[PDB]
Amino acid sequence: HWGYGKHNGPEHWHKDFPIAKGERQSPVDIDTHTAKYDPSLKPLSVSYDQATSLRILNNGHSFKVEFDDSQDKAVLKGGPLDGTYRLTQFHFHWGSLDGQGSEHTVDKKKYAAELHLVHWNTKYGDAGKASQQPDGLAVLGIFLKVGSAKPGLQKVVDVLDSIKTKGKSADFTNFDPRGLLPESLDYWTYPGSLTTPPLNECVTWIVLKEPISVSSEQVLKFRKLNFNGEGEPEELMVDNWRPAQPLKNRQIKASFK
Ligand SMILES: NS(=O)(=O)c1c(F)c(F)cc(F)c1NC1CCCCCCC1
Ligand SMILES: [Zn+2]
Repeated sequence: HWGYGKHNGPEHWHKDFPIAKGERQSPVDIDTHTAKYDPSLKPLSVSYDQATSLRILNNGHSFKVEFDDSQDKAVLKGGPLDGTYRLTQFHFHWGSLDGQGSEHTVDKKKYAAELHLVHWNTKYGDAGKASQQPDGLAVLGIFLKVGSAKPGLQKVVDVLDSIKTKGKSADFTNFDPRGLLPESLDYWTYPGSLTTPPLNECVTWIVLKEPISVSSEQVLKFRKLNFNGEGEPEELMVDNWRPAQPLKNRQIKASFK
Protein backbone atom coordinates (compact mmCIF):
# COMPACT_ATOMS: atom_id res chain seq x y z
CA HIS A 1 0.00 0.00 0.00
CA TRP A 2 1.11 3.63 0.17
CA GLY A 3 3.99 4.58 2.44
CA TYR A 4 7.22 6.56 2.58
CA GLY A 5 9.58 4.13 0.86
CA LYS A 6 11.37 4.17 -2.49
CA HIS A 7 8.61 2.19 -4.22
CA ASN A 8 5.48 3.40 -2.43
CA GLY A 9 6.39 6.91 -1.22
CA PRO A 10 5.38 10.48 -2.18
CA GLU A 11 6.52 10.25 -5.82
CA HIS A 12 4.15 7.30 -6.36
CA TRP A 13 1.02 8.65 -4.63
CA HIS A 14 -0.46 10.34 -7.69
CA LYS A 15 -1.18 6.97 -9.29
CA ASP A 16 -3.77 6.07 -6.70
CA PHE A 17 -4.63 9.69 -5.83
CA PRO A 18 -4.37 11.92 -8.92
CA ILE A 19 -5.11 15.02 -6.81
CA ALA A 20 -1.43 14.61 -5.78
CA LYS A 21 -0.72 16.76 -8.85
CA GLY A 22 -3.53 19.20 -8.04
CA GLU A 23 -3.54 22.96 -7.62
CA ARG A 24 -3.66 23.09 -3.78
CA GLN A 25 -1.20 20.39 -2.54
CA SER A 26 0.70 20.54 0.76
CA PRO A 27 3.21 20.98 2.19
CA VAL A 28 4.95 23.90 0.50
CA ASP A 29 8.08 25.95 1.03
CA ILE A 30 7.13 29.14 2.89
CA ASP A 31 9.00 32.10 1.56
CA THR A 32 8.90 34.37 4.64
CA HIS A 33 9.63 37.47 2.57
CA THR A 34 6.92 37.08 -0.05
CA ALA A 35 4.32 36.00 2.49
CA LYS A 36 1.74 38.73 2.39
CA TYR A 37 0.64 40.38 5.63
CA ASP A 38 -3.16 40.38 5.56
CA PRO A 39 -4.83 42.98 7.80
CA SER A 40 -8.23 41.30 7.39
CA LEU A 41 -7.08 38.20 9.31
CA LYS A 42 -8.94 38.14 12.63
CA PRO A 43 -7.12 37.32 15.93
CA LEU A 44 -6.30 33.56 16.11
CA SER A 45 -7.93 31.82 19.04
CA VAL A 46 -6.64 28.45 20.33
CA SER A 47 -8.89 27.35 23.17
CA TYR A 48 -7.55 24.04 24.47
CA ASP A 49 -8.43 24.28 28.19
CA GLN A 50 -11.17 21.63 28.02
CA ALA A 51 -9.31 19.25 25.65
CA THR A 52 -9.87 15.55 26.38
CA SER A 53 -7.23 13.22 24.97
CA LEU A 54 -8.28 9.58 24.76
CA ARG A 55 -5.76 7.25 23.13
CA ILE A 56 -2.42 7.11 21.36
CA LEU A 57 -1.83 4.71 18.50
CA ASN A 58 0.74 3.65 15.92
CA ASN A 59 -1.10 3.40 12.56
CA GLY A 60 1.90 2.16 10.54
CA HIS A 61 2.62 5.64 9.11
CA SER A 62 3.00 7.76 12.27
CA PHE A 63 1.57 7.90 15.72
CA LYS A 64 -1.42 9.92 16.63
CA VAL A 65 -3.14 11.10 19.81
CA GLU A 66 -6.96 10.99 19.45
CA PHE A 67 -9.17 13.45 21.32
CA ASP A 68 -12.83 13.30 22.27
CA ASP A 69 -14.25 15.68 19.72
CA SER A 70 -17.90 14.88 20.49
CA GLN A 71 -18.33 18.15 22.38
CA ASP A 72 -17.47 21.80 22.15
CA LYS A 73 -13.93 21.46 23.56
CA ALA A 74 -10.52 22.29 22.12
CA VAL A 75 -11.44 24.68 19.36
CA LEU A 76 -9.60 26.83 16.93
CA LYS A 77 -11.25 29.94 15.58
CA GLY A 78 -10.36 33.34 14.10
CA GLY A 79 -7.31 33.90 11.91
CA PRO A 80 -8.35 33.06 8.30
CA LEU A 81 -11.10 30.77 9.54
CA ASP A 82 -14.83 31.14 9.17
CA GLY A 83 -16.69 29.60 12.08
CA THR A 84 -15.33 27.06 14.59
CA TYR A 85 -12.95 24.12 14.10
CA ARG A 86 -12.72 21.33 16.69
CA LEU A 87 -9.50 19.43 17.55
CA THR A 88 -9.70 15.76 16.71
CA GLN A 89 -6.10 14.46 16.80
CA PHE A 90 -2.46 15.45 16.62
CA HIS A 91 0.46 13.59 15.09
CA PHE A 92 4.02 14.23 13.99
CA HIS A 93 6.30 13.75 11.02
CA TRP A 94 10.04 13.38 11.55
CA GLY A 95 13.38 12.45 10.04
CA SER A 96 16.08 9.76 10.28
CA LEU A 97 18.46 12.64 11.26
CA ASP A 98 17.96 16.11 12.84
CA GLY A 99 18.54 17.92 9.52
CA GLN A 100 15.21 16.75 7.97
CA GLY A 101 11.73 15.62 9.03
CA SER A 102 9.44 18.66 8.61
CA GLU A 103 6.88 18.77 5.78
CA HIS A 104 6.66 22.54 5.46
CA THR A 105 9.95 24.31 4.96
CA VAL A 106 10.82 27.90 5.80
CA ASP A 107 13.02 29.65 3.25
CA LYS A 108 14.09 26.09 2.32
CA LYS A 109 14.97 25.23 5.99
CA LYS A 110 13.93 21.75 7.09
CA TYR A 111 13.18 21.24 10.78
CA ALA A 112 13.73 17.92 12.59
CA ALA A 113 9.98 17.28 12.92
CA GLU A 114 6.57 18.86 12.47
CA LEU A 115 3.52 18.63 14.74
CA HIS A 116 0.05 18.71 13.10
CA LEU A 117 -2.95 19.50 15.29
CA VAL A 118 -5.94 18.55 13.11
CA HIS A 119 -9.29 20.33 13.53
CA TRP A 120 -12.58 19.98 11.63
CA ASN A 121 -15.13 22.60 10.74
CA THR A 122 -18.12 22.09 13.11
CA LYS A 123 -20.47 22.81 10.16
CA TYR A 124 -19.75 19.23 8.99
CA GLY A 125 -20.39 17.35 12.19
CA ASP A 126 -17.41 15.00 12.11
CA ALA A 127 -13.82 14.83 10.79
CA GLY A 128 -14.46 12.31 7.97
CA LYS A 129 -17.28 14.36 6.41
CA ALA A 130 -15.20 17.51 6.90
CA SER A 131 -12.30 16.05 4.98
CA GLN A 132 -14.54 15.84 1.83
CA GLN A 133 -15.07 19.57 1.80
CA PRO A 134 -12.77 22.41 0.62
CA ASP A 135 -13.21 24.25 3.91
CA GLY A 136 -13.38 21.10 6.00
CA LEU A 137 -10.20 21.06 8.09
CA ALA A 138 -7.75 23.47 9.69
CA VAL A 139 -4.30 22.11 10.61
CA LEU A 140 -2.14 24.03 13.05
CA GLY A 141 1.45 23.14 12.12
CA ILE A 142 4.34 23.62 14.52
CA PHE A 143 8.00 23.06 13.72
CA LEU A 144 10.30 21.14 16.09
CA LYS A 145 13.94 22.11 16.33
CA VAL A 146 16.43 20.13 18.36
CA GLY A 147 17.89 21.95 21.37
CA SER A 148 16.41 22.24 24.87
CA ALA A 149 13.67 19.75 25.79
CA LYS A 150 9.95 20.53 25.56
CA PRO A 151 8.66 19.38 28.99
CA GLY A 152 5.08 19.23 27.69
CA LEU A 153 6.13 16.67 25.09
CA GLN A 154 7.58 14.26 27.61
CA LYS A 155 4.27 12.43 28.42
CA VAL A 156 4.08 11.53 24.72
CA VAL A 157 7.74 10.44 24.42
CA ASP A 158 7.54 8.26 27.50
CA VAL A 159 4.68 6.08 26.20
CA LEU A 160 6.09 5.48 22.74
CA ASP A 161 7.83 2.27 23.88
CA SER A 162 4.30 0.87 24.46
CA ILE A 163 3.20 1.47 20.84
CA LYS A 164 6.32 0.44 18.91
CA THR A 165 4.65 -1.39 16.07
CA LYS A 166 1.69 -0.91 13.74
CA GLY A 167 -1.67 -1.59 15.43
CA LYS A 168 -0.50 -0.98 18.99
CA SER A 169 -2.36 1.62 21.02
CA ALA A 170 -2.75 2.66 24.61
CA ASP A 171 -5.13 4.79 26.69
CA PHE A 172 -3.75 8.31 26.80
CA THR A 173 -5.86 10.63 29.01
CA ASN A 174 -5.24 14.10 30.43
CA PHE A 175 -2.64 15.07 27.86
CA ASP A 176 -2.65 18.86 27.59
CA PRO A 177 -1.84 20.03 24.02
CA ARG A 178 -1.23 23.54 25.36
CA GLY A 179 2.17 22.13 26.43
CA LEU A 180 3.22 21.73 22.76
CA LEU A 181 2.70 25.38 21.79
CA PRO A 182 5.46 27.99 21.35
CA GLU A 183 5.18 31.46 22.95
CA SER A 184 4.10 33.28 19.80
CA LEU A 185 0.92 32.60 17.77
CA ASP A 186 2.30 34.54 14.78
CA TYR A 187 1.56 32.38 11.73
CA TRP A 188 1.47 31.93 8.01
CA THR A 189 -1.67 30.60 6.34
CA TYR A 190 -2.43 29.19 2.91
CA PRO A 191 -4.98 26.81 1.36
CA GLY A 192 -3.85 23.25 0.86
CA SER A 193 -4.32 19.56 1.36
CA LEU A 194 -3.81 16.53 3.48
CA THR A 195 -0.14 15.55 3.30
CA THR A 196 -0.95 11.84 3.16
CA PRO A 197 -3.30 9.84 0.91
CA PRO A 198 -6.01 10.62 -0.04
CA LEU A 199 -4.39 14.09 -0.32
CA ASN A 200 -7.79 15.86 -0.22
CA GLU A 201 -7.60 19.59 -0.83
CA CYS A 202 -9.61 20.31 2.31
CA VAL A 203 -7.09 22.03 4.63
CA THR A 204 -6.63 25.63 5.72
CA TRP A 205 -3.00 25.46 6.88
CA ILE A 206 -1.98 27.58 9.84
CA VAL A 207 1.83 27.28 10.32
CA LEU A 208 3.32 28.95 13.33
CA LYS A 209 6.44 31.04 12.82
CA GLU A 210 8.12 30.06 16.11
CA PRO A 211 9.37 26.49 16.43
CA ILE A 212 9.25 24.60 19.64
CA SER A 213 12.55 23.25 20.98
CA VAL A 214 12.69 19.53 21.70
CA SER A 215 15.68 17.58 22.90
CA SER A 216 17.72 15.08 20.89
CA GLU A 217 16.56 12.46 23.44
CA GLN A 218 12.93 13.28 22.72
CA VAL A 219 13.31 13.01 18.93
CA LEU A 220 15.42 9.81 19.28
CA LYS A 221 12.35 8.22 20.91
CA PHE A 222 10.26 8.97 17.84
CA ARG A 223 12.89 7.20 15.73
CA LYS A 224 12.57 3.96 17.72
CA LEU A 225 9.03 3.39 16.38
CA ASN A 226 8.42 0.91 13.57
CA PHE A 227 6.29 1.17 10.45
CA ASN A 228 5.75 -2.62 10.53
CA GLY A 229 3.49 -4.74 12.69
CA GLU A 230 4.91 -7.06 15.32
CA GLY A 231 6.25 -10.23 13.65
CA GLU A 232 6.75 -8.54 10.31
CA PRO A 233 10.14 -7.43 8.85
CA GLU A 234 11.57 -4.48 10.79
CA GLU A 235 11.36 -1.08 9.17
CA LEU A 236 12.13 1.90 11.44
CA MET A 237 9.53 4.65 11.38
CA VAL A 238 11.69 7.53 10.15
CA ASP A 239 11.36 10.02 7.30
CA ASN A 240 7.53 9.94 7.27
CA TRP A 241 7.32 13.36 5.59
CA ARG A 242 6.06 14.49 2.19
CA PRO A 243 8.41 16.97 0.47
CA ALA A 244 7.35 20.49 -0.58
CA GLN A 245 4.89 20.63 -3.46
CA PRO A 246 4.51 23.43 -6.07
CA LEU A 247 2.72 26.56 -4.79
CA LYS A 248 1.01 27.07 -8.19
CA ASN A 249 -1.41 30.01 -8.11
CA ARG A 250 -1.63 30.31 -4.32
CA GLN A 251 -0.62 33.08 -1.94
CA ILE A 252 0.70 32.55 1.53
CA LYS A 253 -0.50 35.16 4.03
CA ALA A 254 1.19 36.27 7.22
CA SER A 255 -0.60 37.31 10.45
CA PHE A 256 2.24 39.69 11.32
CA LYS A 257 4.40 42.60 10.10
N1 LIG B 1 -0.55 15.34 7.61
S1 LIG B 1 -2.00 16.13 7.88
O1 LIG B 1 -2.23 16.88 6.64
O2 LIG B 1 -2.03 16.95 9.13
C1 LIG B 1 -3.30 14.97 8.12
C2 LIG B 1 -4.64 15.51 8.28
F1 LIG B 1 -4.97 16.84 8.34
C3 LIG B 1 -5.66 14.62 8.50
F2 LIG B 1 -6.89 15.10 8.67
C4 LIG B 1 -5.45 13.27 8.46
C5 LIG B 1 -4.18 12.77 8.20
F3 LIG B 1 -4.03 11.40 8.13
C6 LIG B 1 -3.03 13.59 8.04
N2 LIG B 1 -1.74 12.93 7.86
C7 LIG B 1 -1.36 11.74 8.65
C8 LIG B 1 0.14 11.87 8.63
C9 LIG B 1 0.85 10.80 9.33
C10 LIG B 1 0.54 9.32 9.21
C11 LIG B 1 -0.76 8.85 9.90
C12 LIG B 1 -1.23 9.64 11.20
C13 LIG B 1 -2.41 10.54 10.76
C14 LIG B 1 -1.99 11.81 10.05
ZN1 LIG C 1 0.54 15.55 9.26
